[PDB]
Amino acid sequence: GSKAVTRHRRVMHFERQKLMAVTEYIPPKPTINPRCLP
Amino acid sequence: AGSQWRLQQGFAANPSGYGPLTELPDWSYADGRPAPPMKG
Amino acid sequence: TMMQRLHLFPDEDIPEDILKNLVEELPQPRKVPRRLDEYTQEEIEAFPRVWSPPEDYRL
Amino acid sequence: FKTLLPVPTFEDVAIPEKPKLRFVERVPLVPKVRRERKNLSDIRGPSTEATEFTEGRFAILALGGGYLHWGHFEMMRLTINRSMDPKNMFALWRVPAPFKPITRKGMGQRMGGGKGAIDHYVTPVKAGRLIVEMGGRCEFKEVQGFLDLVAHKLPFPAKAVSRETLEKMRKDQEERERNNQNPWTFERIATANMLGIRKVLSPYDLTHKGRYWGKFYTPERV
Amino acid sequence: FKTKGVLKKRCRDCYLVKRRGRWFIYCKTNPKHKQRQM
Amino acid sequence: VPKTSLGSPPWPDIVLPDPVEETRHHAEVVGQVNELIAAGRYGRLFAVVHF
Amino acid sequence: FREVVEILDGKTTIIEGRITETPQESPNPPNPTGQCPICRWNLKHKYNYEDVLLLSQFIRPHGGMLPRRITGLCQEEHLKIEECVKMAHRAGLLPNHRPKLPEGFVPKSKPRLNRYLTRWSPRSVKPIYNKGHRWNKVRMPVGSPLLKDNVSYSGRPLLLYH
Amino acid sequence: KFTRSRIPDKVFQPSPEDHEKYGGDPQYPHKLHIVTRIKSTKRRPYWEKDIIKMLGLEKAHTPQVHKNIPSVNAKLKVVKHLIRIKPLKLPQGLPTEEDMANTCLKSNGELVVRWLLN
Amino acid sequence: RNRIPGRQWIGKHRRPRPVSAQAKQNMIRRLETEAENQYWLSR
RNA sequence: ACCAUAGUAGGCCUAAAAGCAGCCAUCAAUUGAGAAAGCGUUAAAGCUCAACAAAUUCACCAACAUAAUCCCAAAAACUAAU
RNA sequence: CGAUGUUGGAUCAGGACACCCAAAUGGUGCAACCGCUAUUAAAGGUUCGUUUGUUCAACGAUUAAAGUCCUACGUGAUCUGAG
Ligand SMILES: [Mg+2]
Ligand SMILES: [Mg+2]
Ligand SMILES: [Mg+2]
Ligand SMILES: [Mg+2]
Ligand SMILES: [Mg+2]
Ligand SMILES: [Mg+2]
Ligand SMILES: [Mg+2]
Ligand SMILES: [Mg+2]
Ligand SMILES: [Mg+2]
Ligand SMILES: [Mg+2]
Ligand SMILES: [Mg+2]
Ligand SMILES: [Mg+2]
Ligand SMILES: [Mg+2]
Ligand SMILES: [Mg+2]
Ligand SMILES: [Mg+2]
Ligand SMILES: [Mg+2]
Ligand SMILES: [Mg+2]
Ligand SMILES: [Mg+2]
Ligand SMILES: [Mg+2]
Ligand SMILES: [Mg+2]
Ligand SMILES: [Zn+2]
Ligand SMILES: [Zn+2]
Repeated sequence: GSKAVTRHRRVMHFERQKLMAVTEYIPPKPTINPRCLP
Repeated sequence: AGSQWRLQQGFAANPSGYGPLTELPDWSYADGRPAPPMKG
Repeated sequence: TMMQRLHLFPDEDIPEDILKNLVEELPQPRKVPRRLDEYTQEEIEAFPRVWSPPEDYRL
Repeated sequence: FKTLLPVPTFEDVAIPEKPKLRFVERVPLVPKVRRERKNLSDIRGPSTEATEFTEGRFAILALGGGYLHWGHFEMMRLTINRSMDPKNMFALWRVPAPFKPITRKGMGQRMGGGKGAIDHYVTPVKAGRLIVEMGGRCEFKEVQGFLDLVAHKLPFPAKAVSRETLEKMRKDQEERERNNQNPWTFERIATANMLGIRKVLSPYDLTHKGRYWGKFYTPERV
Repeated sequence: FKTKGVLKKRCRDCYLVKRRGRWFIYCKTNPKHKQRQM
Repeated sequence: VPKTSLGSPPWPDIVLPDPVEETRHHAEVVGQVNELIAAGRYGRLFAVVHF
Repeated sequence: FREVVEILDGKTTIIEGRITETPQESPNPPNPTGQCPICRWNLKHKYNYEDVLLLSQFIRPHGGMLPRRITGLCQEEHLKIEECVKMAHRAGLLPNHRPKLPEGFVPKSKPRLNRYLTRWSPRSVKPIYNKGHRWNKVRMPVGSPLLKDNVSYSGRPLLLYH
Repeated sequence: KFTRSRIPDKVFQPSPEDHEKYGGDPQYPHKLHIVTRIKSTKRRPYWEKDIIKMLGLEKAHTPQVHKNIPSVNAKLKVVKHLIRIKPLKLPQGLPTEEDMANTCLKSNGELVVRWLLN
Repeated sequence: RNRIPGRQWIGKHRRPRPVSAQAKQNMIRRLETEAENQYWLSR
């Protein structure tokens, strides 16, 4: 049993890792790239 | 498999669910008289 | 047992006793890409020129 | 030929007396005789105090939690004093003197037997808390240049930010969190107890919103 | 040559080149400035 | 029209017959099968039966 | 196209520039409103190392790359096309775009190993003797990461490390 | 300490687009819930086990009909992560006493009164 | 060569087993189902 | 890439402080150059930056070795996948 | 704990490189020789004696070198019993 705050990054539970992966940020991607757009 | 397609079409997820493959009597006498009903 | 049934040859030099047994040839799983010189001139001309190089530039 | 631009002029900035950092004590004048339990709540979670500029225009922003002791204080003080301009720049502390005691046991002692002996004192710092705030009639490039070394030498990750930089990063974070595409978010799932995830999660996660894990803070996790 | 994790130019004549899969700070005026990214 | 590796899908294009022609062909096929059944030119029959 | 001609006649060197006729762009692009050449010809997220006819349009006869300020491509497509040209050259495409060395073609070496979708240089990668276990595995990179945005008709992501 | 989870009332405030997305009537709420237990109660708290027991969902993948009252809605909210809930649909109306033996429940969420006529 | 200290899924240093796309899709499906449930449990 | 001239060694202490151990002022000439932002001399001298005149792709941070019997399924960037 | 025989040595050594030599190089406050560091490379070697049971330790003579470790700080169904 480790403490709540540790130095070794405290590897998370598998369910928490899945939750983090699902809740990862998704930037809005436009249909057409505006750089070379008119 | 193919459960989502059956669910969209309205059939049961399993072909054994309330389909004609199970509700109908699976056999009958050669004379045409009805067979005894199934326990299931 | 199934490895003993396998025959591997570095090149297209197969003994006749093995050649006489072949039935069919399986298709290649990967399509070999063409080289630039292997493309026909009609296809090269059909493919459009995307950009126009300036005349003043030197290659 | 290049176009000239007006140089920002600092006329409303007055340098106070003793612009250099004040000397700090490893042990306070009144030592704590009673040993205290090492609470980790003073590090876990975002910082509540010293989160905004008071009089300066630049600061050392900590992106994680940690402990700052007399060695770190001396390093920061000496570096800032030797790399600052006393005539045009001034600095100020944002963290207090080391007060939380740390107990240690000598090598060869088996587990138990009571609490150890107070070895040194440390100051807890949370993520988002300023450490040193500087001001003056100077630009942002040189202060960032000579404060990045201090930020790197700090235990927790840190940056040499300004008012404009802090505003820019906070606005970018808000914009990202409001234009995030996936309908599922950590805060929403934690609040709604979706999938029964409260069993795996912690009560502090409802406030941390998945941005804080232990003492580590990830600003890119919305 | 000095093997380092971070390479920085010690003068204006040092140039950074990617060779053999690594980064190299090469200096001709001061040969002591030869740095190799590990 | 430019022709690249990813310009076209990597599968041959499929063209389906017109619905009217398909219905007529199906009618012809079912009529032929019905004529075969009536003439009794089938020797042996197998059946998949649920029981 | 400009060519430099040098003439030697009795301790006299004459250096001259000669301008030749050059091909022009096709009259009808599918998207004339696009500023970028590829982005206006609708070849974005379409080309690859296999498409040699597009990669050969703007490259030096010795296999060198062409400046973006002269080509006109956007930065991302310029980098992607540079990667594709490097991959094709390493794989063995563009056989006629190599320098002509009369002295070096006689001493033949070991036969060129067939390769494709090569990311790094052949002479700069050390073999992986450890290869890693299941959880920590040193995967072998294949293809350029700049081509991960190409259209996938099957829909499966392109494995860039295997 | 891991205890019961309070669910704020903001979660159960439907958006205008939710009705169109889920095929619900914005004006009149449905009358009966069809609940089906998807996940197991193992590795789940004992209070959730007791709720699933008192809701009559012991057998998984077997639909059960319940009222649309807040008294049962509270328990459904408590164990909402283990069940699928659908609105009961009656295209042919409530079955009478003469059609009790000829009824059926289609998987789409509707109750057919006349099933397998001859 | 590469050993996992302690037990495989207990100690401070655990197996670095990552999350898969199948797991992500399953979690998304479960979240959608629960969102529909909590919508139906609103009125 | 492109070049670097003028009051002037600005005024004080110091054997010397000439942009450069230090302190105070920080003006003014040529369209165009700071009593000088880095090297260098005991002090100089001398070598670079920014200022004009010549063009003008983009250019802020981010890369990090290792143990012992023998590495460890093989492999695969596109035929349609809620 | 219904036994995993416990230090040093004798014999045999296996392996790692965080290399002592032997090999190829870079920088040096590298003019040359002696030197100081930095990289790669482990197919091969890494002495003989006095005192101490000694591992260590100090000393004598050399060598191109008398390297650091793991191996139940290797090896007692191979040995030695000084502690
Ligand atoms: Mg615990
Ligand atoms: Mg740090
Ligand atoms: Mg183990
Ligand atoms: Mg473990
Ligand atoms: Mg003037
Ligand atoms: Mg200049
Ligand atoms: Mg090393
Ligand atoms: Mg024992
Ligand atoms: Mg025993
Ligand atoms: Mg025994
Ligand atoms: Mg040996
Ligand atoms: Mg080595
Ligand atoms: Mg040597
Ligand atoms: Mg050896
Ligand atoms: Mg030991
Ligand atoms: Mg032993
Ligand atoms: Mg022994
Ligand atoms: Mg014996
Ligand atoms: Mg033995
Ligand atoms: Mg004895
Ligand atoms: Zn240099
Ligand atoms: Zn473009």
